[PDB]
Amino acid sequence: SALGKLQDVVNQNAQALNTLVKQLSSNFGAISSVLNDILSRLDKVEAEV
Amino acid sequence: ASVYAWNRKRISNCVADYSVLYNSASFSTFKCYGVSPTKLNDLCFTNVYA
Repeated sequence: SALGKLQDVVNQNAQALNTLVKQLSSNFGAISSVLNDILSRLDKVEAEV
Repeated sequence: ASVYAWNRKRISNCVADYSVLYNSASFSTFKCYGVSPTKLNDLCFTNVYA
């Protein structure tokens, strides 16, 4: 508990990276968050949207 | 079937060439809502319901 400053700096960066990775799973309104689902299911003009 | 008692056939354990459907001169519309009809032959499905 003495090193709370340094272990918090490690935690803030780990939480920032894990948030950035978990945001790959978000749809943002796309039919899937997996980019290969879009490119396998949809033809170019629909896929681009 | 009637509209009110519309009929579902579950389709299973097959290979299906959807180009044979999509290229058919019979159909006046073929609108698809999450797969494009050109791409159907590249996919395999856990169930299909007609």
